[PDB]
Amino acid sequence: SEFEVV
Amino acid sequence: EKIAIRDFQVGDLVLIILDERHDNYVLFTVSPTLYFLHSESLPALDLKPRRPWVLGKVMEKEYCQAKKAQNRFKVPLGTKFYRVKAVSW
Repeated sequence: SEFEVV
Repeated sequence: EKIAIRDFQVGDLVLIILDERHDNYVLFTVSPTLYFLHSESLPALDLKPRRPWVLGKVMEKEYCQAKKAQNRFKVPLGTKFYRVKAVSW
């Protein structure tokens, strides 16, 4: 949950 | 032996360098956008989680946004960055 694909 | 330095594409020869500030390997670039080496690629390049740099070929790229201020990339909340899988050249 530190980052997500955009 | 000629390297790409921005706008990286699958197939590009790139220089992968240790970025101490962000505690990760990144692609060497003239852009302020960060291209982090995906952790999955460390074994293939004989790197560990030190060799200051290695040449590689870009195999895959994904565009990401930091959703948390505390993150593995040491980037501010909201930063957009890439994670790149690479293999040795």
